[PDB]
Amino acid sequence: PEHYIKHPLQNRWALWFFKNDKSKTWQANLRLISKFDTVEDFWALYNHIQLSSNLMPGCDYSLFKDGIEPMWEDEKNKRGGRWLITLNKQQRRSDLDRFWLETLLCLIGESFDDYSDDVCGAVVNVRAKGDKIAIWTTECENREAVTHIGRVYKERLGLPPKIVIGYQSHADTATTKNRFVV
Amino acid sequence: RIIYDRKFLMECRN
Ligand SMILES: C[n+]1cn([C@@H]2O[C@H](CNc3c(O)c(=O)c3=O)[C@@H](O)[C@H]2O)c2nc(N)[nH]c(=O)c21
Repeated sequence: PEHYIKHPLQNRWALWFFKNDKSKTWQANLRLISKFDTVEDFWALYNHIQLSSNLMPGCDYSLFKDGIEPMWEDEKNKRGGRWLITLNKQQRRSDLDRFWLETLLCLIGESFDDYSDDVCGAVVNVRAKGDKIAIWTTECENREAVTHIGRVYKERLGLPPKIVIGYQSHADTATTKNRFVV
Repeated sequence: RIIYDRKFLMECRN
């Protein structure tokens, strides 16, 4: 016992890969890679796939809970917001790979206390004019939940108090101003 | 609920 068992995760997590193609729809460009529910199977999948910095510009990694797809159209992704992290050109070297890995550990470790059930997933956008890392929640009306997630999210990544990270609902994103900032 | 620390998750890379 406890010698041969894999350390199990709270939730089952599905990893998605998005690659832009003007010839088809946006939903068809988002494709699934695998699923896992243990700490061992997370490292097995992560250690053989590419780093976010090495990805070709225009591609997204998307980790979400099993049952939620990486799109605003999902039930849990409806209404719910986004804690958005903008990264500049030079940040590509070390900050992108380190912030995204730190984001993954906050998801699967469920370190957000009781407000981890509100957390839907995360997405990193490898873009040529910027890079974007985000955490998705299930409801933007829960100010008690949203503020606590983003505050622990900023402490875990270790940003200086000078930089203020923004939270915006997908209703504003799909049509921008922040609802909460830390 | 199962909670894992950042220190514990790093040690499982091997
Ligand atoms: C996550 N997402 C971004 N888009 C569109 O991507 C377009 C540009 N590419 C992106 C954003 O903007 C993102 O965030 C992202 O990725 C935007 O105009 C969004 O409308 C989307 N469209 C559908 N139908 N479903 C999505 O889940 C979606």
